[PDB]
Amino acid sequence: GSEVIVKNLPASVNWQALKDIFKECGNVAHADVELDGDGVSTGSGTVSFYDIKDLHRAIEKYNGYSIEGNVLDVKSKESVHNHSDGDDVDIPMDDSPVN
Repeated sequence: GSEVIVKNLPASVNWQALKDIFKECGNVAHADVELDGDGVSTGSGTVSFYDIKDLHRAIEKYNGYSIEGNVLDVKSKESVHNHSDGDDVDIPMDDSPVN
């Protein structure tokens, strides 16, 4: 897993303000947004983090906070590794006395 995505900021907040939501720590990484075909923006956008070391710290700090928009909510690209090997069955099982 790597990077984060913000999913509740409205089109009133945009890339150069989105930067400051994380650049307030006295450093900068990188971020972006993807406009609709009418040119109207989203607020909802992608953040490329400093490193995974500070991502997990920032994830608990800014999820539920608000800056130039709504309450903001934060997600990540996650991973897939769980498999399926035949982990369940559909047959009876018991032991009764008999001679």
